[PDB]
Amino acid sequence: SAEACGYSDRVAQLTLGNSTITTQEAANIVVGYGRWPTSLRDTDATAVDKPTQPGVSAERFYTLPSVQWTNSFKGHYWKLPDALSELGLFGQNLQFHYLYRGGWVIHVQCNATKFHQGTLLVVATPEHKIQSAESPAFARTNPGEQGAAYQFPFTFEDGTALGNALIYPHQWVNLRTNNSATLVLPYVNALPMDSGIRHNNWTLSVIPIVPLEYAAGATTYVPITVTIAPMCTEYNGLRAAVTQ
Amino acid sequence: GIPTLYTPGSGQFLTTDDFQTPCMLPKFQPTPVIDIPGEVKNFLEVVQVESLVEINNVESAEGVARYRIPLNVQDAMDGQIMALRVDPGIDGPMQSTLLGVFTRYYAQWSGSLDFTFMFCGTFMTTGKVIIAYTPPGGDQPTNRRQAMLGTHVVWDFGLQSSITLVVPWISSGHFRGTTLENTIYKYRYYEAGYITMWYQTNMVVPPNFPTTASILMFVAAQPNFSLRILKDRPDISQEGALQ
Amino acid sequence: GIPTLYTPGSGQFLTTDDFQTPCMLPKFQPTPVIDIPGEVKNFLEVVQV
Amino acid sequence: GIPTLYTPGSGQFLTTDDFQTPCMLPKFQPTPVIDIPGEVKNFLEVVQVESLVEINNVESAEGVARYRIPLNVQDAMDGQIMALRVDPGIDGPMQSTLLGVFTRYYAQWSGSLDFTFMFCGTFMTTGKVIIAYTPPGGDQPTNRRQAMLGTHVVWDFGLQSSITLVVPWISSGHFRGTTLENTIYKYRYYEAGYITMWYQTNMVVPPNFPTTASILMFVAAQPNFSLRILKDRPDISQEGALQ
Amino acid sequence: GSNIHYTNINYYENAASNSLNKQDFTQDPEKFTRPVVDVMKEAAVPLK
Amino acid sequence: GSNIHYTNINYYENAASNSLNKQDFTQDPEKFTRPVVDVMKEAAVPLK
Amino acid sequence: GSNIHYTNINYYENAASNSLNKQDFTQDPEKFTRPVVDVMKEAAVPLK
Amino acid sequence: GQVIKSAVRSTVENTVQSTHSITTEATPALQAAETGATSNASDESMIETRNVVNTHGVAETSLEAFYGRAGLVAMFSTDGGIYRWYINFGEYVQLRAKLELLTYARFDMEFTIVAQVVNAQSKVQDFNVDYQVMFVPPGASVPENQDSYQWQSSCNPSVISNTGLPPARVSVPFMSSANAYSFSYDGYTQFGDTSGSSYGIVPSNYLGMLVVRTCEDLDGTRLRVRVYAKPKHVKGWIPRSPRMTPYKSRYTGVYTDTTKFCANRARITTA
Amino acid sequence: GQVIKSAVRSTVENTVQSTHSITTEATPALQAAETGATSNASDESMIETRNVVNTHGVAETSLEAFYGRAGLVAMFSTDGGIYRWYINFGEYVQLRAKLELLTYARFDMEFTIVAQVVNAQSKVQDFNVDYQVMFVPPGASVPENQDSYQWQSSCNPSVISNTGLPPARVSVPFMSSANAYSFSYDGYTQFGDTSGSSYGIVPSNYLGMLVVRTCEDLDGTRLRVRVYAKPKHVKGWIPRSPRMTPYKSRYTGVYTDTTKFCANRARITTA
Ligand SMILES: CCCCCCCCCCCCCCCCCC(=O)O
Ligand SMILES: CCCCCCCCCCCCCCCCCC(=O)O
Ligand SMILES: N[C@@H](CCC(=O)N[C@@H](CS)C(=O)NCC(=O)O)C(=O)O
Ligand SMILES: N[C@@H](CCC(=O)N[C@@H](CS)C(=O)NCC(=O)O)C(=O)O
Ligand SMILES: [K+]
Ligand SMILES: [K+]
Ligand SMILES: [K+]
Ligand SMILES: [K+]
Ligand SMILES: [K+]
Ligand SMILES: [K+]
Ligand SMILES: [K+]
Repeated sequence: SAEACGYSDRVAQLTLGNSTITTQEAANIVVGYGRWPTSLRDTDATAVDKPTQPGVSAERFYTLPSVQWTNSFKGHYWKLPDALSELGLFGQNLQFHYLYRGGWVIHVQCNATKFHQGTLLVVATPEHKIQSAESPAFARTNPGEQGAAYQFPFTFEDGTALGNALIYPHQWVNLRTNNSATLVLPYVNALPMDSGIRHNNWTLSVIPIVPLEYAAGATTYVPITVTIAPMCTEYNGLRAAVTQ
Repeated sequence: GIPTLYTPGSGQFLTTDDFQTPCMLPKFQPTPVIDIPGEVKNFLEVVQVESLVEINNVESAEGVARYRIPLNVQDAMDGQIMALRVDPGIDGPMQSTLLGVFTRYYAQWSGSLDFTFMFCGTFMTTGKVIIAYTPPGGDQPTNRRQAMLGTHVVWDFGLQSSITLVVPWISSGHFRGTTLENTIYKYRYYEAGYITMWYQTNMVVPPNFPTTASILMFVAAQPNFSLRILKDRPDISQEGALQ
Repeated sequence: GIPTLYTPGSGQFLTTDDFQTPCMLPKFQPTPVIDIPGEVKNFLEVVQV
Repeated sequence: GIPTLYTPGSGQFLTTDDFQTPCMLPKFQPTPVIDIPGEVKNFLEVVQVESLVEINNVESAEGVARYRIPLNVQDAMDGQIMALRVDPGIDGPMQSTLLGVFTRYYAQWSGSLDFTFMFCGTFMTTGKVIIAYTPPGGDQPTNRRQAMLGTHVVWDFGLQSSITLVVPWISSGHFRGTTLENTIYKYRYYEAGYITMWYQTNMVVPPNFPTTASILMFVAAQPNFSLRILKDRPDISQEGALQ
Repeated sequence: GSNIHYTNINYYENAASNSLNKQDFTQDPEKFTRPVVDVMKEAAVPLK
Repeated sequence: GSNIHYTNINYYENAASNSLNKQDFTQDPEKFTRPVVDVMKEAAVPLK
Repeated sequence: GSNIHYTNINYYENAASNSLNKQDFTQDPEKFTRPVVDVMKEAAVPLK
Repeated sequence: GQVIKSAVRSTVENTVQSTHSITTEATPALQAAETGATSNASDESMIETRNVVNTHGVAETSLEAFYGRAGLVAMFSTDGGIYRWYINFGEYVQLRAKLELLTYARFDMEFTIVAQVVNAQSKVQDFNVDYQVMFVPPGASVPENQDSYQWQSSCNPSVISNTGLPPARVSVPFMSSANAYSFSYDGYTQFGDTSGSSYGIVPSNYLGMLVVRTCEDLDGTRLRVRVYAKPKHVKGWIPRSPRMTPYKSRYTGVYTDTTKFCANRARITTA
Repeated sequence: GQVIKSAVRSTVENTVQSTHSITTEATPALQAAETGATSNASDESMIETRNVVNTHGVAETSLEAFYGRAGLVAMFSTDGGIYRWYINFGEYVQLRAKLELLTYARFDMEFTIVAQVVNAQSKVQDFNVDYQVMFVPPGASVPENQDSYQWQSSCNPSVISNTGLPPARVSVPFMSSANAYSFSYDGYTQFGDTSGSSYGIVPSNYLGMLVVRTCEDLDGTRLRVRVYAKPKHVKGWIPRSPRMTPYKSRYTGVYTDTTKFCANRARITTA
């Protein structure tokens, strides 16, 4: 028994709405800042309209297009809620409302073989700015569901040290050990709610710190897949659909 | 009026002073404190979090590659893998870590240190390495035999990918200066010693496997660690007004 | 005299300050407050109109 | 604001003032006080410790030899051996002693004094000497007969190598000035008297033995001794910046 | 270190006028150092 | 916001010397917003 | 000499800010004047 | 939904004596950084330790102790007897880098103003003059001249002092419309605009400007002013990765890419 | 393992009346300095004494009373509007000699700064100017110029005052990494080096430096500064043999040999 012996079982199942995700090579589960997603308290709220709480229609797993771990791969990132702004009813609720609040369950996938070696840092960063350019391009600050490739991994695209990104909720996908990372994230902001089309609360980054190598002749095509589920969401300020 | 006698210090502006003063908006009522995850009350909470050491700080290593300790199949025994002074506040691999940055915001430190290492070779790649902490007195150990006489851990590569070598606080005084600057202050007095890594056996791999692999190095303060005397971080500077 | 140490801000005139000060007419006795309709205590009473 | 009226003295910097002031590091937490032997709380603890008097301060005596009172086999009786003003703070043999140094850090003193002497001749060398304290009023005694009329002790050389002559506090006033400077202050008023030593019998030795021997002289404050009014020690000075 | 006895009276109306807070403690860092769902005891292996 | 504890001693003879009042509440605005003789409940029509 | 009555309130947070200590006593000097193992009474001879 | 507790402590952890351990059961040294958790190997489990009643405090690293002191935020000279300073802490890097160590923070502030007269060659003068610092909130009219009507300051708070008096000083409350200031914002300043210049700045962090003047005209000289800010009653959330590159702009965190942080050494095997 | 007690006293010892003694038993006068013990012969045993209720106090010789007053530790003039002073008390001999009377000591300190403007010929000027004294701990960057960025002093403590105001003054705690300051150290500053210049100095006694500047440039004049230090809350251990030779160097106790301390007299028999 994992609880009795004091260890974490390498298998896991994540079930939300009509979706179930499984892995047989996990490395525990991270819960950002030790906090599970929670509803907005009456004492913290300011918007007075009764909120919409979509439930299972939006709180389920959405799988984004996979990314290849190429030989020159520097890493890839996705902004939240930006990446899911046009997916399913989560996207619709995000567009039709001025205000949105919610947490996340992130599952990053990358399997190879016992003949491959490589290590990916999987980190969820609050308020992660892509500020390496004098005038950041919208295509890079809000890359959508396809996400964007890293150009400056060592400086974390924001002028800080990549090695210190561990101060943010994270896990590693070290091929010899695991093939997936799972992170539960609570809503974080200096406000009770905010606009899902003007502000990205979190940024998911998958960065190779130890390059992908393997026994000569092994499969060279190794994808990285991201599956994300909104959790405990609520929306206020209903109107027509509006995207950034 | 009550007779008073004003004293030296009157009118001075000590940046660390702590007096009560009139408020610009005496009746102002701030927004409520809401529930936000991740509250931090003391930076000791931050330095206890592991971050990567920029250990391979050599000319041939650029960017991300500087975090990787090179390991390779040997054809000789007892060889060395790496070396580093354990002092958290001096220039070098430690300066860009979380622990290093905050230590550099202070003049003195104390406490045991957590150095954790994660092997990143293939599942089939094995090996045993010894990591040693050499308390001060002399120079870094010249060979494995000398190194193993100090505090150490023997690490076996396997399912549990990482190992921790605790560099226990072993010091004459309760605190050490964070710099070892010698020309002016002669602070080399405080050197905390060295951490070295050696092949215990060898890195071994199957046919046609990569004969080189990497180890990532993490460091953090232990629960008995503290810092004293705040000072400006030497890494932050400017030569003029900012655009 | 009681030893004191004056601090930064001394002598300054902050328009929103709130101290007690000597009165020009210490023994002056104002006219009584009479009953007048329409007393307002806070301007929120006005913006709600 | 509370009406106040500031007074004379305001803004002044009295070096001996004692006010509370803002701390540069308000939240600083010092290292713990550990157990260290030899704690001292008052310098009276130090002046009560015996130290050597530089008694033979003559041209022919250099360095260590200045601590030795010369004694020799006599061929005449009642002869003198040494003399000294007992004042602990004046220039002379007493100025370099522990008692003298601290007395020179003050303007006034009071208390009995402990003058102890240790004979250092051979085990076979005998002798009896008289040590006398002459309270003030006149000049130092001219001969043994005059000296013995004052406070004194007759010392017999033997197994117990030393003797103590207590110069009891005998003064008109409760305290005396530590200097006897006359030209300006006329402090000769305070002279405490003299201590003189004479042969009571003679120093006697066996055949071919050294006919000269030495006595070491120690001095310390007694338990009823105290000092008042701190002042800068005149022996410590400088003519410019130090290298 | 800090005095066990010292005056702490507020002379002004707004809390913003008050002197610095005098708590200065630290809290268990687990929310940052070990933000995991499953407990991994020190004496056991992390993964099984 | 305002301190729950703060000194409020008057040093002068006349009330005019005192510091500012520290109440600052508001009152129901009906004397300005609804100065009418007949009550017109929110759920009913105003006139009939 | 010293007053039997005087105010001693600390206005600052750190003890380093406090005025000078007001003890000033002395202690038996034996640890310096007679640091010996065997007691040698005043009325007896020192050595036998 | 907080599953991880945060008990408070006023001293670092003690060390308890430990003995040898030869077993297949307890393996404190074996770890797995992949989990995202920092090692939990204790000193007592890695070596034989002695008892150490450790009374070292933790006060100087508290948010209050770290931030609770004044730092320069503005420095300028009047021109035509006036100067308009937009309140922001990106001009001078020291305090800026400190604040960016936190994602969100609430705090009051103590502002201290040090001013003196200087001539055209920037030589300081021993000249006492009255000066006025007026806080103009966004939306209020900013004076164009040294003698414009806005200086009447009937509503805007103003502080009038003299270069011959001690530095002026006033406290300000936590003024943001938000529930905390943000020192990192991954979003835009407005809807309908995605230009780079509108990215990474949260407008609620800007509370207005300080306009300074001498009450009357100086003859050929100017007023030099330094503004210091000291955070008080700090509450902070979400520690951030420290700045590791030089700042280049006052309003953005733009930086120059680099291939290394610390300087190089000859070899990884020589400490 | 303390076998010798240390009872406290607030007054010197009384004198009790004594009478004659003619015996072979009690011999208070016989002593033996070889034992290392100071004589224990009392006044009452050497002569016939009277009763004296002695109320003389012992306060002025306590460590607090002896050390508890200000003494000069630094004196200098700015050059280019700046001066860097390494904190050490070996420059001015008076306070130095006092401290060396103890081997180890813990104490807080009150620093008082007196400054004024002087011209090129060292003539004092009646000129009020703002000056800044910044404490730069070891490892922190020391400003090279009067207007370098380090003066922002966001972390380093600084005190800004004016030559027209009373002397500046601040208290500092017992800051050593050791459990007491050492005023005598028979050892070296580092391992692997036995050069004479590294002997007799304990690095932990050096807490950094004070850098001083005028906030703005003086025109042809300079800032003269004197720094005084006053020990407070003194705790001391192991009294030392007092300095008996002139000091020659600021960092070492080197001295010139001598054949005598006090001056000579004609003969040992003439007081
Ligand atoms: C009349 C008295 C003048 C005193 C100055 C008052 C200043 C009021 C503004 C206070 C706002 C301070 C908080 C700003 C923090 C955000 C800074 C930034 O992100 O750049
Ligand atoms: C900003 C305020 C400036 C005030 C000065 C602060 C000075 C801080 C240093 C305190 C250390 C004093 C103890 C040194 C004793 C040892 C001296 C020596 O051995 O030479
Ligand atoms: N030399 C110019 C520029 C000086 C300047 O702006 N210095 C910056 C750093 S580049 C600073 O932070 N100065 C701090 C201070 O003077 O208080 C002047 O004095 O006007
Ligand atoms: N005359 C030179 C040197 C004076 C000097 O350094 N004096 C030393 C003693 S040699 C001192 O201690 N002065 C004490 C003081 O002036 O406060 C000057 O005034 O610059
Ligand atoms: K629902
Ligand atoms: K403890
Ligand atoms: K373990
Ligand atoms: K740890
Ligand atoms: K008595
Ligand atoms: K005896
Ligand atoms: K004695």
